[PDB]
Amino acid sequence: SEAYFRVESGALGPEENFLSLDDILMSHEKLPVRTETAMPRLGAFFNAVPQGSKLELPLWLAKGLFDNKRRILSVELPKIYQEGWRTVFSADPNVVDLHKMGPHFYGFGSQLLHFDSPENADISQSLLQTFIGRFRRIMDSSQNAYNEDTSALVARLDEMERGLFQTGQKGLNDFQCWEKGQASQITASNLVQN
Amino acid sequence: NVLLCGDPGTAKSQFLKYIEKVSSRAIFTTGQGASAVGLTAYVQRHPVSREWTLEAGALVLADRGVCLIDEFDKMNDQDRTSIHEAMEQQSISISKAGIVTSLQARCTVIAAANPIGGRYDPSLTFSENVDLTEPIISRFDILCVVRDTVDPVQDEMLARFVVGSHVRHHPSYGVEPLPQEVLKKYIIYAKERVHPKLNQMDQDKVAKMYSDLRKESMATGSIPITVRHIESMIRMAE
Amino acid sequence: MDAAEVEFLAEKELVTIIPNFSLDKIYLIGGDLGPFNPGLPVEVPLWLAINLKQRQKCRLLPPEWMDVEKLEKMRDHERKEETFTPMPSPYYMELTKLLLNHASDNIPKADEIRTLVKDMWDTRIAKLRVSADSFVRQQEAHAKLDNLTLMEINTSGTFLTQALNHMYKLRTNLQP
Amino acid sequence: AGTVVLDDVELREAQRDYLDFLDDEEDQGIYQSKVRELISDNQYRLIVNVNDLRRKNEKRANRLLNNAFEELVAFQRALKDFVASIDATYAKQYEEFYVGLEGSFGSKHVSPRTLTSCFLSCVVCVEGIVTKCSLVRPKVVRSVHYCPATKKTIERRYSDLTTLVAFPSSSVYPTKDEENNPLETEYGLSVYKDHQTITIQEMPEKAPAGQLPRSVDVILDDDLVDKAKPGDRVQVVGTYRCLPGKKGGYTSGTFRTVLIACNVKQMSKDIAKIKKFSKTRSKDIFDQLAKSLAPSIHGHDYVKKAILCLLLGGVERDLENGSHIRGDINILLIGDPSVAKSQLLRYVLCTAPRAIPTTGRGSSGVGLTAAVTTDQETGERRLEAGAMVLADRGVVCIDEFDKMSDMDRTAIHEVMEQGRVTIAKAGIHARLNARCSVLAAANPVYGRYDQYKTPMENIGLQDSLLSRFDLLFIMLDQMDPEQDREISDHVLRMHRYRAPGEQDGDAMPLGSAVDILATDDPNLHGTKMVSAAFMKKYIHVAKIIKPVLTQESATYIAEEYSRLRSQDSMSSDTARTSPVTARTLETLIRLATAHAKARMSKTVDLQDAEEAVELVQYAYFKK
Amino acid sequence: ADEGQARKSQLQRRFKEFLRQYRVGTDRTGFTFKYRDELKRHYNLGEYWIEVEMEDLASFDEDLADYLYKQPAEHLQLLEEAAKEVADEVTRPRPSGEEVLQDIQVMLKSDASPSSIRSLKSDMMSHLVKIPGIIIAASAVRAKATRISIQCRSCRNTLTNIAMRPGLEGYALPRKCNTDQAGRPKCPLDPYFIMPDKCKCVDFQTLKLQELPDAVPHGEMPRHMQLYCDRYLCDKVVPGNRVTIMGIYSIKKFVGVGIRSSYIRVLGIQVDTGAVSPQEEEEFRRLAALPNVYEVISKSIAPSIFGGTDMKKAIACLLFGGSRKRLPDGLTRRGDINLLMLGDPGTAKSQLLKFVEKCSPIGVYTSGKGSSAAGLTASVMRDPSSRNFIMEGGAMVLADGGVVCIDEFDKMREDDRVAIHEAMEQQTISIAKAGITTTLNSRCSVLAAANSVFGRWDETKGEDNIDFMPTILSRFDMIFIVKDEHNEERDVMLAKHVITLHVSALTQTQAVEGEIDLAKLKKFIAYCRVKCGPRLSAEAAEKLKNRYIIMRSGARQHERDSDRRSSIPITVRQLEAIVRIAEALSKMKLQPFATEADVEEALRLFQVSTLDAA
Ligand SMILES: Nc1ncnc2c1ncn2[C@@H]1O[C@H](COP(=O)(O)OP(=O)(O)NP(=O)(O)O)[C@@H](O)[C@H]1O
Ligand SMILES: Nc1ncnc2c1ncn2[C@@H]1O[C@H](COP(=O)(O)OP(=O)(O)NP(=O)(O)O)[C@@H](O)[C@H]1O
Ligand SMILES: Nc1ncnc2c1ncn2[C@@H]1O[C@H](COP(=O)(O)OP(=O)(O)NP(=O)(O)O)[C@@H](O)[C@H]1O
Ligand SMILES: [Mg+2]
Ligand SMILES: [Mg+2]
Ligand SMILES: [Mg+2]
Ligand SMILES: [Zn+2]
Repeated sequence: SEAYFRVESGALGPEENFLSLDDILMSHEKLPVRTETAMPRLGAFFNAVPQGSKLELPLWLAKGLFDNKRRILSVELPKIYQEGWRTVFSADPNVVDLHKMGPHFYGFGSQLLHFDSPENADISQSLLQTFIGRFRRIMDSSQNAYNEDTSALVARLDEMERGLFQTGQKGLNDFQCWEKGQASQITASNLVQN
Repeated sequence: NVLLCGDPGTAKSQFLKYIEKVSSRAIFTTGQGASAVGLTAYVQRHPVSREWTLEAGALVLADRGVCLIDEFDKMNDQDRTSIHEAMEQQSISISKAGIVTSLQARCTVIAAANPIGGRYDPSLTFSENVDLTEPIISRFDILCVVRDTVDPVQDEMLARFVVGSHVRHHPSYGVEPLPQEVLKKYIIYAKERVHPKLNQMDQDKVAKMYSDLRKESMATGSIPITVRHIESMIRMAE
Repeated sequence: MDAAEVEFLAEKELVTIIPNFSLDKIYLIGGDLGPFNPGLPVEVPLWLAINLKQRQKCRLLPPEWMDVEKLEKMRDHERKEETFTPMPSPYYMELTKLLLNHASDNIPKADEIRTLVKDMWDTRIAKLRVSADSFVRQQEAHAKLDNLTLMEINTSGTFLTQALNHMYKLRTNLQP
Repeated sequence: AGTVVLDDVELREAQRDYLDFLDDEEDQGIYQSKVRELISDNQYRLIVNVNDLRRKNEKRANRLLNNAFEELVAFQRALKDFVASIDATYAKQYEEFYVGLEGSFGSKHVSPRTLTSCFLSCVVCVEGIVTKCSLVRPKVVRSVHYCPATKKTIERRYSDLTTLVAFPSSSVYPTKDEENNPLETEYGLSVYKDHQTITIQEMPEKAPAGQLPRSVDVILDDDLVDKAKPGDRVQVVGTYRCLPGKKGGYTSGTFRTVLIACNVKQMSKDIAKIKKFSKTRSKDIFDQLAKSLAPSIHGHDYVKKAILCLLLGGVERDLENGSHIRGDINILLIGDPSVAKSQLLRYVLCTAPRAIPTTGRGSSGVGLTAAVTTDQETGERRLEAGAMVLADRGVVCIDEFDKMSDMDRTAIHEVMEQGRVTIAKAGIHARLNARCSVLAAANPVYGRYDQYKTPMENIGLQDSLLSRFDLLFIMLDQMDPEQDREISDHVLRMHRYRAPGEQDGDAMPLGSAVDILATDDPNLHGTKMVSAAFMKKYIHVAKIIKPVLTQESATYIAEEYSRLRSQDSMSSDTARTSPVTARTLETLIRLATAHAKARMSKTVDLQDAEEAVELVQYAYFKK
Repeated sequence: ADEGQARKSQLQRRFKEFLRQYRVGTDRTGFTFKYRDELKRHYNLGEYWIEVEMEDLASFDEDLADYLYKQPAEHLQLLEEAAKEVADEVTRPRPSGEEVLQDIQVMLKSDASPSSIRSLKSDMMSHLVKIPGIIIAASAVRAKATRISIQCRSCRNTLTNIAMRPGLEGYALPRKCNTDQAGRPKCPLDPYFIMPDKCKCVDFQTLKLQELPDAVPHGEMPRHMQLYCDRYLCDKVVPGNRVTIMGIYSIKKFVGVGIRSSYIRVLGIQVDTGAVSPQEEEEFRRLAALPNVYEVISKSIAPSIFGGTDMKKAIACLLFGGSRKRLPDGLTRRGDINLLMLGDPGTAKSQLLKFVEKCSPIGVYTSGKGSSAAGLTASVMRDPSSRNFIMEGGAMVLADGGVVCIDEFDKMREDDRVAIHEAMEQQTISIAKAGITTTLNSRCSVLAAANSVFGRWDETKGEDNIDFMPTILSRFDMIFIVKDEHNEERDVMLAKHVITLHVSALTQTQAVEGEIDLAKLKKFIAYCRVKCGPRLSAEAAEKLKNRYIIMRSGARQHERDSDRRSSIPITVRQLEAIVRIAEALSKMKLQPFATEADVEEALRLFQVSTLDAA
């Protein structure tokens, strides 16, 4: 009942959760942009940063600086969300490696939609269809890998999918422990290790 | 493992041929007549099908027997260094022509050698007149020196024994020996039907012995003692 | 909700025991029970029945639905139909485990009963898997699961509901 | 053999779907245009993108990839209908119109290792390296015979286990009329098609731990019959089939498996404004390219410049009298242990086109030049190219060059001198082209270079061989603490690097088939060092510039060549690495040409000549 | 007659009831249907195989187990068909795209004691046998037909779904056309041909099982046994693996007259020892977590060897290895650690090699005298089955991913010794021979043992004790020069240790405190290797940089004072060696970053090698 649970990710929603460690780590990942105005003193980090300069900076910073008329900067999509990689996902979602390409693939992609890109519709449909394609294999592997090494199953899953995988594993193990009668015993908590 | 070093005409080769005759699974080889490859193991095209195949050398063929190496100092260094793994680790590891494997070579090596110049010199230690090196010297548990010094009473008794032997074996110490047939039966029974087990050996005695034997070996330089001499003690007791 | 909690609710189901002790009617908060007469049947909740069996104070009778022919008919009907069929108890799996683990001596043909209940469980879990896959593939927003039991739902429902929450947000992320 | 019946209802449904896909008129007209170009270029194979087919009809695409043969014959019949609709005259020139496939194939992307029996009858995309080619031989598909007695022509068409047809076919070559008259073949009226077998091998770097690379046999017909040669890294799209054989009333169920290719793609060498801006904007672009060349190796600036000259190459000259001057530049590195010779060679292997690895003890003369092998298809003996023959118009990187045998280096003499290797073996006495640059790495004798011995005895190689190399660099592990500090700083920075898509604790993965589209999905300074991806394309465009020598730079080179000759005269017999000769002048011309190529100047200027003279001075006059 | 089919039906029913009814557990705890559950989970995972225990089957119904032992080929297909039935009724209904039921491969394992290869005598032909051995060869995976259809060339009369018998047995096509009248022509002599598009094929593999080294009779070479593997048993093992095979001893069925070639059709493989159970996994996390894991590992290295603690620590670093890296420009940096032990005899160098070969997850031992360039790296040879040149892996290829233990390293020829330079640094073997041109992987550590040039170190000689080249010596991360020190108390303690070690051989091999068993440490090394690749922290790198510069200046000044070059050079490879050792120390603890403490310990170990230089 009263176990520890972190703040849940809100990255698929309209805005991410303020206190979510997953959302913070997701928003740290870098996004390509172009500066639409010059920025004095900023050449110390990248003298001024000149106008029209290409940069890759964190998503949190890009969301802070961005506006719908692109005064400070304008945003480019990462290549995995552009039309080339969308087609690879459309081919077969089950063979791609969203741990390499993420590890927060869906959360980062959902947060890109707030930059008013012309291909927001294509991005949204791509994310939804990637999830639909990968659902059955996530379900089967999570609910039927029992008491074995799950690293091969978990390797190519993004963090959202890995969360779902652990949920399925929890259900499987709970029912199996009940069936074997191990759910009856009263046990010392996980803090008993020290 | 045994090394008989010493003078000419001191029956070292006769001892080796006796061990060859009495022992089952005896391999006899001599000096330049042996090779590294022939001693240990050799790879050849199979005679009919022509794939590379590994084949047993003398040390492998003597795996639960005796390998006898006469004229041991007359060998090449490259041939003589081949037997180190078989002498200590009791295996022969070959990595040749796609074959990568280790064969069992659990044999006992009994070697015969001459000192430098063909005459042992009491002015010098064994290490100073043998011409072998420490890694091969230390691999021999028992290390014997046989000398042919003049001693008239012993010469007379030896001459009488030899001439009596030539009389006894014509085509026609005190204690008495066994007949050799009985000895062979006794040997194989003792080797196969009996297995000694060590319960205790009074560790302080042997430990102190080894410690000051190491001290005196470091003092004189006569023979390296390493750690193998301790395990030689256990083997000889068994 | 844990499987142990599902078992806790299954433990409220009524079963018939034959006491070997005499006790007047007892007025429990969740409803009165008894009187307990030696050698006669009396109907009590499953937790009490299992406790009395463990303390050697009664003989448990199988429920009316724990019969091999009835269970074979129900199993074959389940295997033939596409939808979940009505089950003989809303906690049949939990009932089977408790009663057969603690009272196999009292219940004849317990091996056949356990195997048939296992067959029904496997068929219905396969049907539930098909339902989940169809929901996600066809992008449903609602499903009808009339004859599923609580343990059967609880085995897969947390995973399924989390997946559907993510799917809903993914298909509504363009709403503003 | 080879004839199979198909269900006509599904065949017509599939043909309808594919003709709807190809009749692209109302949409962007992509495949209308592509079939127009197929007609215009006198081609008869259309390359279709299954991405486009998935956008238009997803289920038909899935069934295409999982049921390759029947779906492919349906598609080819649809293509014949469409090309007849566009141009009915052109449609009758060819018996059949073929379809190859590109794009992303999902799980069907495989290597020769993962290509298991589960993939039989599927479309598969196999990525690997070509290790064998057979000789192109004709295969009869349709023979016309004239009966002289009866004065009529019969026409028969054939098939085998390789050639599944979906029409009635024979497999016996006739010799008699039904009236038992003899038949005369009409060879001109018969139709034959080219046939070749190749072997695709797994990429060695992707193999598991203890394993040797695996192989798959591929059958190429028609236009694909000479689209890949040994050493090419390729992607082959095709249908994976088994060949059920029989031997005298009996069959072993073991069937060999082949990939009948429908499309072949190279994986090498494949807009101008960025390069033009670079050459005009940069000052001494050669320096920027050279120092950007191998970032993970600190220093060795002149060696990097020389390797850039090797990559760009000189210009090949053929004179009116038949005398010839090579364009290739040959570099030898002699040096102490752990001075990055091997890593420079490995960089050139990783970045140059057709760079062949070789080591002194791992190779032989036969493997260096050419070997007799028997065509497994036929049994006849024939040549199989060695490393230096494969490296033609490329590089061969010979590490551990001092460890090589002299008998092996005899071949290298002919290859470096004349750009060829002559052979007399099998049925053939021939002159193979081996026009390759050589990048050799060696240790001096005694391992470490000795200051108290002359360079010509530190270098264990004979002067006859040393004459072949344009440049000869001595690389010493000087233990200067300043250079040690900056080198160790660079090395520890490299060892602290981690890739972006990788977590802080990750161990390096072993390879797999992570390429899952036939073309690159993601697709000039670094993220002011020049980018590696840009530099590959820049060197590709710069290699073909072919600049001409100019008179003032020629005068400068002549002056400096005579001055270098005088310096050779004044030099002691310990103060030179090599003597100065007419081949030193040729080296100066080649290096100036390479610098001109770096500038993309189209004329060798004094700017180029100065750097060439400086590089030759640095290489030659050291101890 | 059809009474045989009746027998088949009832036996298949009994196998089905075994798979439907077998349970494990007790009524006090609870029951689980073992094989139903495994069938369900494997089918849903897409695995389509199960492994049945002979003792479980015998407990359920001993007659079925006896039938499987005596007549495995006849009854295993009934068991597999019953498994297919149970899989169907356990998984029905299935989602779309999974409607068609799949075949199930039933594998076998048993608790019975195994037989030797030389126990396989003619009395046991076609019986189920269990034998151990080593895989020494493994073919490419190829297709074997399980179902074919054959069509007649004249009338197009077709026979459909002919069952192909498993194993190396083939099939005889009918001599004369089937079921139709003897018309005109009656028959061409082979009327039938196999239809190309209708064949169903499965993966199969051929392997060579060598007799175990300790099973061989004295003086004899180890025997070989051919193995036929099928479906999921393909690529389950590689050469070098120790296995217990369960299979059917059989003749191939398409020197002497009535001679038939025999092989084992493998039905189960138990690798003696790519997966860790979660209990092993969390125990490995615990073992990495405890603070003195380095000391525990070092005490676990060669526990029967007195002393040599720094050498054991360096061997632990070699076992765990550094982290392999690829840099942005494509250049690779070696991760493995190379260690040379060089010096006096009787100092347990060979025992350390023999321990490391057994403790490393991947490990091969070879003598330097008994090896060659081709046999170490890779060899080229023609195959009698097809006249083409093929490659065969040597020691480096067989140990790729592990350790090569080269004993007697000073004894090998120099021309053979220069073969391993590329495989030591670049971790590749470039072959260009007989037309085949390739670059194999040899990512393996070299642990080498050697003696002095004069046997003992003979301390006055100095650099003359070494005949190795600077090129080969610079490729060794650590060069432990080992000298047998004659100290009296050391000798007494060592002798008492050896005597107790010999005495204690009969003590039933009881467990020990404060160390890791070899079988557990092997798995732990494998887990850490596959899981953790560390990096240097910034401050740690600064420490390493400054110490490296100091050591380089010291080495230069020592060589200048001597006016002679030292045999051991101090190079950038030694810098990277220190980096690798620090990363190995961190990998023991599963830490993503190497600290200043790890760098200090690495420098401490390396300064023994620098002592050996200066
Ligand atoms: N103590 C002895 N008793 C009996 N015969 C002896 C004795 N010493 C030597 N001989 C004889 O001397 C002869 C030579 O023996 P042999 O074994 O060849 O000598 P050796 O030790 O091999 N010397 P060498 O071959 O030069 O190393 C044989 O006929 C022996 O019987
Ligand atoms: N100047 C340098 N900068 C960076 N890394 C270097 C440098 N010199 C050597 N190294 C590293 O040292 C290691 C060995 O380099 P290597 O390429 O083998 O040089 P090498 O001279 O060819 N060795 P060898 O074959 O014995 O002569 C590699 O990891 C290199 O990256
Ligand atoms: N410290 C030790 N503790 C236990 N046994 C030891 C020790 N040192 C040596 N031995 C024993 O000495 C014998 C020889 O060991 P070995 O591994 O061959 O040493 P080595 O240095 O390789 N000899 P060598 O091949 O001549 O250099 C074995 O039986 C070891 O058990
Ligand atoms: Mg003699
Ligand atoms: Mg090198
Ligand atoms: Mg040794
Ligand atoms: Zn017929």
